[PDB]
Amino acid sequence: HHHHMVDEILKLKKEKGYIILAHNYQIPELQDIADFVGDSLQLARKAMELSEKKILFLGVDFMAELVKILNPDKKVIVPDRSATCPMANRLTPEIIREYREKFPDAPVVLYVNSTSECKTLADVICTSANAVEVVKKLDSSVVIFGPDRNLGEYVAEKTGKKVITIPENGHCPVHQFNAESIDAVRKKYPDAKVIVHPECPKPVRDKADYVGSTGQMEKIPERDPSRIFVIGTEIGMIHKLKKKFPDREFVPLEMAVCVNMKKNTLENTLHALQTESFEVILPKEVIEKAKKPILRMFELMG
Ligand SMILES: O=C(O)c1cccnc1C(=O)O
Ligand code: SF4
Ligand SMILES: [Cl-]
Repeated sequence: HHHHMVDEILKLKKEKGYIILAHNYQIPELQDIADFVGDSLQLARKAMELSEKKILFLGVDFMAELVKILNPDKKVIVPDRSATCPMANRLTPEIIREYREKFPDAPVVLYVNSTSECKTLADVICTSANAVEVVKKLDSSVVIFGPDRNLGEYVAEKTGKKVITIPENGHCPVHQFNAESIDAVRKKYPDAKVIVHPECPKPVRDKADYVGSTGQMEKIPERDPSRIFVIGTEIGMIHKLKKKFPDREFVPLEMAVCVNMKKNTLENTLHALQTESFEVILPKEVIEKAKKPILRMFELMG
């Protein structure tokens, strides 16, 4: 059944010239059939290097749209067109326009987990991995930041700059661990290092040894020799990590599952390659507009 499905997927992939890009939060079966697994930007950038012009993207809509923005002349298909980010969808163009009005000297820094429509209105895009570098390099000492309040406050702490978060209480449900969980693993594994996402609430960040994006997580065992790592993010990272460091132990801080990331399965992936749908299409003017704050991001980096 799974061999059945996987064999067919690996068959139709080669036969129809698709590259498969999976996000770190995908079920391990989909990570294993992917050509590259990574975070949002890493996958879009990799896609820019490829000679192939057909991409099957395994993640959520905004990420597939990011791939499309940076790779306009490539066919990008997703297996579940409803896979989306509810946090991102809470920030609106009306809210952006309201805050630019109130704070005209504050650049609009937009987190990558944001709608493409929102990107068109942003001054610069950022990721969890570069948000600190990006905001530090902007001239202004005050920024408008969205849609994640936690990442925004983390950026404030690290840059010393004033960070106006939008919308009200923008948060990712997957990363709302409680600090008690850290207290518990510390007693259970006294020599374990705890790594948590910057999207986590402040108490959780303050009690961890490391705060990092998924991409940063993947690099910490290259320099930290510890046997055991407690990982405070979506469960799919545990599989990525174990694969890259089979010599260490990776313990989820808690079971945390993104419902939308899990909408992608072997079955609907197979259907995607069969039908060559669903294609990610954006208006050309949306692409042209959203590219500006993304290119601005590359420039500051680098
Ligand atoms: O940019 C991403 O892919 C991303 C999206 C949501 C949460 N975390 C990450 C990460 O890389 O750590
Ligand atoms: S894991 Fe969080 S930040 Fe990523 S798509 Fe799901 S709700 Fe959004
Ligand atoms: Cl292209």
